[PDB]
Amino acid sequence: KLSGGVEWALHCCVVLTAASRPVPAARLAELHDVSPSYLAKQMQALSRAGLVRSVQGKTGGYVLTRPAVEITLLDVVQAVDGPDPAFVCTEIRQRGPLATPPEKCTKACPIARAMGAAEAAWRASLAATTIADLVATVDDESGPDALPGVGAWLIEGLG
Amino acid sequence: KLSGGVEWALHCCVVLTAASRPVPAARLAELHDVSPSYLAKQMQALSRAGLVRSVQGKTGGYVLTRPAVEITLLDVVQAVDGPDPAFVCTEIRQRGPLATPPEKCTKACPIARAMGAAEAAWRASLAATTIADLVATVDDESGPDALPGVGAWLIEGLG
DNA sequence: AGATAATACTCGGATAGTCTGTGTCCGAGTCAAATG
DNA sequence: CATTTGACTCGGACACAGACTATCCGAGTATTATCT
Ligand code: FES
Ligand code: FES
Repeated sequence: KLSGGVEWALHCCVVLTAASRPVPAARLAELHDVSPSYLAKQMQALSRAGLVRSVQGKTGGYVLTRPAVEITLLDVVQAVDGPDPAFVCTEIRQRGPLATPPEKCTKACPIARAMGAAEAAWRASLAATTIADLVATVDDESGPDALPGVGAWLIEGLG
Repeated sequence: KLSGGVEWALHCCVVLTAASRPVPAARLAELHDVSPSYLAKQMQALSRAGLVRSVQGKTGGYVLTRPAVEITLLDVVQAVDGPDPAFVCTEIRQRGPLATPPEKCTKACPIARAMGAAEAAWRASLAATTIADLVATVDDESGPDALPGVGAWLIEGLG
C-alpha cells in the first residue's frame, strides 16, 4: 500500500502549471480543504527533491523549476511516496538447511527478477506520461478557461 | 512499500510443485528459517483465496489444488498484501471553494487514468509470468534435480 | 529623496496522535493410528 | 473389525511496531514607513 498524500502534491503540481506568480502553501491547503501544515510538509518533501523552488519574504511561495513538459509522473512518485522500490528480496535462498551456495547464486532469484521487472514496467509506463500531457487533456475536457481561471483565483490579493 | 511476507508466500509456490504429499507450514518455516506462526498466518491468508488446500490431522499440510500453470504471480500478490489498489483517489476536485461541479465529473480524473494505466502494465507484467516459468528457470539455472530434491526433503518423516 | 530599522508574511524542520502491518499466541477440527 | 485415544493440523483472536497523518513554533526576507 502507498501514501495517499501523493495525490495532494500532484494536484498542486497541475494547478501550479497555470500559476505565473509565487503561491504560499496555506492558499493551496484551502484550495482543496487539507491540513495546511501537512501540505507544507509535502512541499518540503518536494523542495528536498529539487522539483519546486521555495522563495522567502512577503511575496514568498512555491514555483516550478523546469518547464512543464520535462516533469514526469515518475519524478513526483519517487520524490513523495518514497524512492525505495516496492518489493525487497530478504534472500531466503541462502537460509535454512538447503541454502544455495555462493557459487550457484550468480543470477538473481527469478521471483525477485520477475517482480523487479514488473515494478520497472510500472514506473516506466508511469514516466512515459508527463504533467504537460495531463494539463493538455484537462484543457481538452474541462475547458481551456477553467485552469487559467483557478490560476487567477490563487494569485488574488498577494500583499 | 509492499508487505515483506509476500516473498515468504511466493518462495513456497515453487516447492508445492515438488511436493506430491501434504506439507505443513512448520516444515517450510524451518526450510527458510522464518516465523513458523507468521508464515502460517500468510499461508492461511493464501488458503482463503482458494489457491491451495489446507488439510488437518496427522499427515495434513498444504497442497496445490489446481495446476501450477494457471497460478500467475498477480493472483498471489493480490491474495496476500490485499487486492485493493496501492494508490487511491479521494476525489479532492469536488472539495474546497473551487470544487469542480458534479456536472464536469462524467469521467475519472486524468491523474487516476495515468496511475491506472501504470498499475495495469504492472499487473500485466505479473499475469504474463506463471509458476511454469519459475520451475523452468530454477531447473534451468540451479539444475533440474534441485526441485525434486527439496520436494523430497519436505516429505522426510511425515508421521 | 535615500538610508535605515520596524514589520508582517512566509519556508523549514522538530514535535505529538493515530492506523495499518508484524509477530505471536492458543482453541476448534481432523486424520491416523493403537487397541480390545 | 468398531472404538477410544492421541497428537497433530489449521483457523482466527491477541499484543507490539514502524509508519502515515496532523500540528507547532523558530529562521529568513521583501514591504514599508519613518527619519535625516
Ligand atoms: S530470494 Fe527473495 S525473491 Fe528469491
Ligand atoms: S481528484 Fe483524485 S486523482 Fe484527481
